Formats: sequence, C-alpha cells, structure tokens
Amino acid sequence: GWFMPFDNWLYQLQNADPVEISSSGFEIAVIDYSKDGSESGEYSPEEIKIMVDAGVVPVAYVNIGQAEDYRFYWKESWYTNTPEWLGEEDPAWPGNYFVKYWYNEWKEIVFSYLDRVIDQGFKGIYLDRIDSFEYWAQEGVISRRSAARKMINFVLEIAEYVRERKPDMLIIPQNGENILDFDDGQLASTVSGWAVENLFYLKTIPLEENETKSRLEYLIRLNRKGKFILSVDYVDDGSDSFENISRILDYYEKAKRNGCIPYAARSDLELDEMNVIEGIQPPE
Repeated sequence: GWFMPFDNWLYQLQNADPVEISSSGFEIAVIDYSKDGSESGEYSPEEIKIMVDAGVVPVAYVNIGQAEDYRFYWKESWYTNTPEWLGEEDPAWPGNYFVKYWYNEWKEIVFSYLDRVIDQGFKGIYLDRIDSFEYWAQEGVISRRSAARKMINFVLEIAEYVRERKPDMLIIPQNGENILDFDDGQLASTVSGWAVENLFYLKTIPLEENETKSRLEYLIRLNRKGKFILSVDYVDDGSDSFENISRILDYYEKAKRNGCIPYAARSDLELDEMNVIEGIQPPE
C-alpha cells in the first residue's frame, strides 16, 4: 500500500564519515553539516560528493527552532547584550536556546546556514524543532495559532529559499507534525517527507497505543499524499541480549506496517555512530 521510496535510512549527527557511509548500504543519510558542529569542521563539497557518487542521498540537519552556542552564527555579544528573540536555555539540551523564530534576525541566520548547506552539495534539509511553536504557546508569549502560523510560514520561506537555488531539494521536518492542524494544505504539499522520533518507543520503553495512533493520523495522511516518513526510535540498548534484539525487530515491524521507514538508534541518544545491527540494519 505504502509509499516507501527508500529501503532504509541513517541518522548520525556526530563523527559521520562519508567514506564509511558511502559503502554502508544506507540509501539516505541525515548528518550534521560539520564533523564536530563548528565552522572549522564544515564538510567540504568533496567530502559530500563521495556520498553522492556512491548513490547515497545526504541530507543536512538544521535546527530552526533553537540557537546552538557552538555554531558559526553564535556571537559572544549575545551573553552581554542579549537579543529579544534569544530565549532561555533548554533544560534537556545544554547549549541550545529557544528562539523566537519569527523575528527577522533569526530567519536570516537560518537562511545563511542554508546557504552554506547548499554550497556543500547536500540534497535535502532536515529541520529540527518545528515543535518550538508548542514551546512558545505554552509559555504564553504568543497564541498557539500565531505560533503555528509563524512556524508554517517560516518553513514555507525556507522552502522558497533553497528551491530558488536547487529546485529538487528535499525538505523534511522533524516532529511537530500536529502543526498540520493549522495548515491549509500548502505545507503538506511543500515537504518531501516528515521525520519523527519516539513513535512506538521512548528509548527502550513502548508507548501507549493511543499516543502512537494519534501521531500516525498525521503521518498516514501525508503518506497517502506521496510523502515519505522516516522513523527513528532510540531502542537499541547496545547489548545483543534477547530482550533488546526482540525490541528492535518489534519496532522494525511496527514501523513498516504503517509506512514508516525505521532506524533503530542507541538509547543514549548521542547519534555518534553509524549503528549497524547484523542482518537487520541495513536490511538483508
């Protein structure tokens, strides 16, 4: 039934090696735009073309809902003279900061990041912290509809920007899929696909059946429209215990039965390795 145009995928945000990935057998790889996150680690065009040459589609992670204090755009002056749009540090991810993504200064930061990513030769972008719209709504800073509309429009503007230069660029948001409650249909046509974390499992622990089914409502609808879905659940505890590999198999089977292409990732959340599991990932 399902639209499933990739056989597998890779999510690796630290220590990604183009050579390793080239000959792994993963068809699409979502990595960072730099080897350590910093400006000086930026992959060269050559390093990215290794993957392209091998038939892998490389895609760049870009966080559009938080500022990250190690990136090329961060300024020392923000500590002493803090912009309005720069907010509190994320308790769960030190060095990340919620931003008022609707302010021009932020949007233009992100556009300047997409500029580097286009020049490097990446073939999609993977957009994290769509869910910042929920954060600001919940802080009571702006209304939820206002937040949702602003984030939708920002993703639309992101799409316009990169497709002016690279018309077939893939666009994959991560989470915040319920933002589609406020879409008129344009966002759902504009993306190539959507990615989610924690659909069947929160690390090693399975989720209530209704929570899962709620998310799937959005994803199923997007699948029927020709958009692929990448799942990543953080299910591999690192052992080759029975309990562990049973869980991996269970996650793989639930993913594929609902049109989600799975990647079982380490329970540590570090996404620091290529993460192969003998005759499961990649698949036979």
